Amino acid sequence: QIVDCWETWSRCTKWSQGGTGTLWKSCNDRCKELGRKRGQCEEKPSRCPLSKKAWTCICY
Repeated sequence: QIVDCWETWSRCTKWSQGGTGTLWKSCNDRCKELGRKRGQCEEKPSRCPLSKKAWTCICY
């Protein structure tokens, strides 16, 4: 949830952070940080430093 931006569904679910840093932990843990069950890559540029892509795992 905190800092995640990709283009392909498989990308935001496995990685996180533009350029791939060290705090990805997949969409699973990246959503566990907010106490959510799962996450789906939605087109939300509100959290995407790369607006050309605008794909990020939305925690549900």
